[PDB]
Amino acid sequence: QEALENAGRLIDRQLQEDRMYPDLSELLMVSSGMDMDYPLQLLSVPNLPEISSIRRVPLPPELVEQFGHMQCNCMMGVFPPISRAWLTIDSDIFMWNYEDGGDLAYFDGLSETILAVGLVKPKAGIFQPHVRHLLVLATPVDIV
Amino acid sequence: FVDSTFYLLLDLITFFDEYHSGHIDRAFDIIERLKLVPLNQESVEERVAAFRNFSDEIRHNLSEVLLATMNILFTQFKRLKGIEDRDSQLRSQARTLITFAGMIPYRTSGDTNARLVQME
Repeated sequence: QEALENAGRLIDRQLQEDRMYPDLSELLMVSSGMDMDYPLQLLSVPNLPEISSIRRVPLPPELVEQFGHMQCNCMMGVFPPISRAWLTIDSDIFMWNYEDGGDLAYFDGLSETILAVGLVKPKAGIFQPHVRHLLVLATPVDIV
Repeated sequence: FVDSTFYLLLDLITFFDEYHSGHIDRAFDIIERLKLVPLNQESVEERVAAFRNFSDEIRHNLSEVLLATMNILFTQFKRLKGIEDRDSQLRSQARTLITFAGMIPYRTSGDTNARLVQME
């Protein structure tokens, strides 16, 4: 009867309903065939388009310049947590700020070609458990 | 709305405090945060579309926002001595900014003497 309790009850009920919402994937959903709203054309789905392209950022030329000479191997990628991008040419590695681009970091530590790089979480209990992330870099000879 | 412009004015002011008194790098970061000036790509034009929309108070302030950018951008990007040096960024930023300034000079006081700072 009291409005205040009443309102609370309504929200709670609705909250419950929101939580109950059906599971995303079920075999039954598209057992016959998938419903698709599929246009070949960009912005073909006018109102509905799930994604839009907000912006394009080119690799900074300053970064590119230190990638100019690469005999052996190239590779690049984005680190999801960092919101930074990395470029590997031969031995050297660059990390550049997604948002900035001017800001870039360079590894001079590695002597040899860099086979692979990866971002990983630290162990539960080591001296560096505190650090947010670890950067693993593998070259032919060593893993740093 | 009223509060929003208020915060923007404060942000711009903190940018001032740190602009000069060194802290070149910090100034760019803050200016970009303002989301007024195109740091990204040629999105400079979107910055045109969103310009006229701007409230009267900000519309007036932009002149200094530009040129502050081309300054820090200049000084920070003093050609260095003798490795990863991405000069390219903080360079593209000037470019986008200039296109921006190029598009609205008429709707600005009339000092595209960004050019003087721009070159050397």
